[PDB]
Amino acid sequence: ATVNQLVRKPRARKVAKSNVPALEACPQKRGVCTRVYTTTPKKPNSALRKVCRVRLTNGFEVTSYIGGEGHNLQEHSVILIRGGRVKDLPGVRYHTVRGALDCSGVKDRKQARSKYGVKRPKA
Amino acid sequence: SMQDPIADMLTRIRNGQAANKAAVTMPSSKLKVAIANVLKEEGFIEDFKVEGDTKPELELTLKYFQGKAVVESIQRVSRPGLRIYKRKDELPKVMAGLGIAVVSTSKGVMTDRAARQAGLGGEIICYVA
RNA sequence: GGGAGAAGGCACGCUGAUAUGUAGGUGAGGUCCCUCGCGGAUGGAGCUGAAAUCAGUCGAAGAUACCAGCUGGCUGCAACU
RNA sequence: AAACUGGUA
RNA sequence: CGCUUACCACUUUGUGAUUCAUGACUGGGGUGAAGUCGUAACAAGGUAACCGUAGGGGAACCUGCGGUUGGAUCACCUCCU
RNA sequence: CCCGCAGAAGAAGCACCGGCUAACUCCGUGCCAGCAGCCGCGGUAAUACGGAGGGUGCAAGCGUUAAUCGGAAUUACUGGGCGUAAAGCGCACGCAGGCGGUUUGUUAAGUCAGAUGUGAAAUCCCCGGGCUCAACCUGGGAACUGCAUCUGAUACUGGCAAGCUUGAGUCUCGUAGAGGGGGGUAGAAUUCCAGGUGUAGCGGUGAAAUGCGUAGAGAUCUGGAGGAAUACCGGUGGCGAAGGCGGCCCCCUGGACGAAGACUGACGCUCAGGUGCGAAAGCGUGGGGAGCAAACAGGAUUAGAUACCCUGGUAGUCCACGCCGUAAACGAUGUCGACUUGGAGGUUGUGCCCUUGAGGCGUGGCUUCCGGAGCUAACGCGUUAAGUCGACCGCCUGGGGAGUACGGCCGCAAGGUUAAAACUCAAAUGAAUUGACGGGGGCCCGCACAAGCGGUGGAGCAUGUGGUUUAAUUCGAUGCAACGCG
RNA sequence: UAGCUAGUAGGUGGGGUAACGGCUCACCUAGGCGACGAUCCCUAGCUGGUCUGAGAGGAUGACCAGCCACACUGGAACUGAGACACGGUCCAGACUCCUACGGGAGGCAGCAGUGGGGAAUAUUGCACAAUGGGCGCAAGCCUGAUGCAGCCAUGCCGCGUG
Ligand SMILES: [Mg+2]
Ligand SMILES: [Mg+2]
Ligand SMILES: [Mg+2]
Ligand SMILES: [Mg+2]
Ligand SMILES: [Mg+2]
Ligand SMILES: [Mg+2]
Ligand SMILES: [Mg+2]
Ligand SMILES: [Mg+2]
Ligand SMILES: [Mg+2]
Ligand SMILES: [Mg+2]
Ligand SMILES: [Mg+2]
Ligand SMILES: [Mg+2]
Ligand SMILES: [Mg+2]
Ligand SMILES: [Mg+2]
Ligand SMILES: [Mg+2]
Ligand SMILES: [Mg+2]
Ligand SMILES: [Mg+2]
Ligand SMILES: [Mg+2]
Ligand SMILES: [Mg+2]
Ligand SMILES: [Mg+2]
Ligand SMILES: [Mg+2]
Ligand SMILES: [Mg+2]
Ligand SMILES: [Mg+2]
Ligand SMILES: [Mg+2]
Ligand SMILES: [Mg+2]
Ligand SMILES: [Mg+2]
Ligand SMILES: [Mg+2]
Ligand SMILES: [Mg+2]
Ligand SMILES: [Mg+2]
Ligand SMILES: [Mg+2]
Ligand SMILES: [Mg+2]
Ligand SMILES: [Mg+2]
Ligand SMILES: [Mg+2]
Ligand SMILES: [Mg+2]
Ligand SMILES: [Mg+2]
Ligand SMILES: [Mg+2]
Ligand SMILES: [Mg+2]
Ligand SMILES: [Mg+2]
Ligand SMILES: [Mg+2]
Ligand SMILES: [Mg+2]
Ligand SMILES: [Mg+2]
Ligand SMILES: [Mg+2]
Ligand SMILES: [Mg+2]
Ligand SMILES: [Mg+2]
Ligand SMILES: [Mg+2]
Ligand SMILES: [Mg+2]
Ligand SMILES: [Mg+2]
Repeated sequence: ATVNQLVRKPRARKVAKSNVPALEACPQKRGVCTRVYTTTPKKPNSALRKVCRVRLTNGFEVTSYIGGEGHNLQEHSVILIRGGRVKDLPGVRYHTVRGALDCSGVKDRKQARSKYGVKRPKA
Repeated sequence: SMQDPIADMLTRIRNGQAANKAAVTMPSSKLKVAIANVLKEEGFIEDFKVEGDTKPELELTLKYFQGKAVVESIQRVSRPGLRIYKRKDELPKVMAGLGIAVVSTSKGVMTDRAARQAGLGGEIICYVA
């Protein structure tokens, strides 16, 4: 592009959009867990997974993934969600925060307790 | 149409050096002869000659080392569609001073070294290395 | 081309001044011309005369009586007079 | 002359 | 002081523009193990393919007109000196 | 802040260990449970899931999520690209705008030099000082890249004035050409109509059928009507800005090239918006309609065939006037100008000469092929560049969604032009290498085929296998390469 | 988003302001802005600075400092040197509260603190001892400015857990 052409029309930087739109750039958001799904991953993977359809307090309907082994979320339950997406499951771009609000931590967890929100064995 | 006789001169010099020719044929002009004098003084051409009244003509003689052309690289800088003028404190230096830059100062054309030691900037015509 | 006077708004009487009746129309006398006179030009007395602006003024009401479109939206049928 | 097709990883 | 004129906020009416939501119904798009029908393209893919345009058909597509190669295969011993 | 007593007494956790990336073994599970920033792990021997041991990193913190810059030269001013990966508008003329040959004078706007003023403090940086070190606080300086005024320089760019001819253009004499518009005419052939001779087929396919014909076809001869296109010449030919343009003749008319000679004197290049031209198909009105042929009808093929094939056949193809404005409108390569080794051809001018010749030596325009340096990812381009440069314009920023939706403009309509977002994936793509395959080509071989003999598949029986049944009918082996097999 | 402007652009005279001025009137002319982007629509307090980057650039304006604007919403003016005035006045509006039903009051975007919203953000603290402001001759009074303290690993730095 000639200098004259650039003068007449300058270069416009490429725009970018977040892959986890949760209102105006919030780290976590709380919702009420409308309903609980168990869907199927893509071709290479074959294992059912725990999903929920969450209604943000001041947002929209989103799909979140419940990590760990076992949970206690049924019907209406206030729960926090953070960013992060599951590749296998299409349309899931959020992760439920275990051990926060009504959501409980994972049982008999000894490694990576800070994740999954499991209390250290007091001793 | 023709838009930059200085660029034409530089291109002709580069093409002659690439083709390993003896001298070149050009129409003369004030800038052409002045930059030719700047080159002679620098050691990039054996000699230049001008002849003719109605149609002045300029011929430059090129230099070659044992097996290579002296002019390693030569390019136009202050293009006609985009001109540049530099301060005194900052002036371009080619190959960390090994090369030279032709600058058209108020006191005629000269190399960047001469302009810097004189103490006046101007329009940078080209870099020669 | 229309729809369209779409829809919807403002003003409207009388008196005075601008102007002792204005813009405009008509046009006598006088003068010149003599092309040939039921002639032309110039001239303007007399007559007639809107529209508008400003100010004032009366009434509940000034297109004051008679006369003088109701309007808009969706849809079937036939193009239309 | 005719002469299709080949589960997923 | 009272009265009166000018400016002017709230508020009301009529008719437009623009924008955000929502709406019976409806069109196309995307994803999805392992459904049904065919086999259009990749080899000359078994009618070479594709581009524009027009018509036709469950479907991929077919046919007509023009254009491109981003296409695989040859004057059958005879003739020249 | 200093002093005294006692006592290791009161004080360490978080993440990670498949590669990126520093750090490995066992057990549990068995494509389940689960992990996951990307590639991706897990379907009974998991360094990737869960636990344990061990190890690595950080530490009163550690990790996850959110957001900005960087890496990203991935908007490229510094610092990118458009033959085939995204990307040259179908072509052209041209306003605004950008840029502009050479000789002198002048101006001093751009430009450059010096000075003055200013650019708050804090903050950033350099040298120091004080809190017990640090954070922190603080003295001086530098910086504060800028802006304004004044005084000078005159190489370049700009303005004004005056010149020049090499860019551009006009004039004279000629040449070649399917350049364009209008009118006329000629030969061959197809179809159809009338007539003559003649008689059982014709036609078409791979093979058929439909179809035509004894109401006389086809073939053959004579006469006539009408439409459309110009067979060789014809070519690695020509002309045109592009689309595109072939019988012959006349009228009107555009462009290109060669010879010198004269004339004007920068009058130029490019071009957003704008205007014009623009294959085929298509649309409107009025004509014409021989062949061909969408749609449509019938007959074939096929498992099916509203297709390929065959027999018919309407719009259309043709003409005049309007509209449409799109093509793989391609050299997939924008226009203009300058420079850079060669070879072999074609087409069209022109100069000198022993001119003996269908010859020698030169100089232009256009055009085809091969190739040097160079360039390119490679293929390839290569004086007609995709090589070295300059001026301007157009366009590109992962694949799909999508050249789509909404809005605007244009059109009678079909539609054209300008032109998104949501969402989804980690790829999509270009060139080239090896192999494989091809209802591609060439060559060659084998009881492969062909030429022969004898068999199997038919019947009875022996044996093995599958299936079924049984208490068990033990277990293997399964196209060729299991089935008188272990 | 391609046309927008009638007090609109200019002039004479009067009026008005502390001051020039269509600031405002009467009259006269048809002008003025716009492709170097007017008008219209969306978003936004600006700067010294902060983050990032070798640089050029990109993002940003939390604390501190300078300027601007606002004080329940709309409007107006008085007083004053200075306001069209955060803890002034008047009018109107929405909302809330008291009432003996005749009638009245109110403005935390000042410091604490409460409800609510949110992933999320602290004490209804001490003193005018220092600095700085208002009044006063001074003493002195006032000062949720300011100086301190309380809560939070929110950040940077230092030490210990021998
Ligand atoms: Mg009805
Ligand atoms: Mg009727
Ligand atoms: Mg099938
Ligand atoms: Mg096929
Ligand atoms: Mg095919
Ligand atoms: Mg198209
Ligand atoms: Mg390692
Ligand atoms: Mg195991
Ligand atoms: Mg960058
Ligand atoms: Mg690139
Ligand atoms: Mg082109
Ligand atoms: Mg042009
Ligand atoms: Mg010049
Ligand atoms: Mg100057
Ligand atoms: Mg010290
Ligand atoms: Mg300091
Ligand atoms: Mg400073
Ligand atoms: Mg000059
Ligand atoms: Mg001419
Ligand atoms: Mg254009
Ligand atoms: Mg046509
Ligand atoms: Mg037609
Ligand atoms: Mg017709
Ligand atoms: Mg047919
Ligand atoms: Mg196109
Ligand atoms: Mg073509
Ligand atoms: Mg072509
Ligand atoms: Mg193209
Ligand atoms: Mg080549
Ligand atoms: Mg479109
Ligand atoms: Mg549209
Ligand atoms: Mg043998
Ligand atoms: Mg045999
Ligand atoms: Mg038998
Ligand atoms: Mg066994
Ligand atoms: Mg067995
Ligand atoms: Mg077995
Ligand atoms: Mg005045
Ligand atoms: Mg003013
Ligand atoms: Mg960088
Ligand atoms: Mg800003
Ligand atoms: Mg006052
Ligand atoms: Mg006050
Ligand atoms: Mg208050
Ligand atoms: Mg408060
Ligand atoms: Mg709350
Ligand atoms: Mg520390």
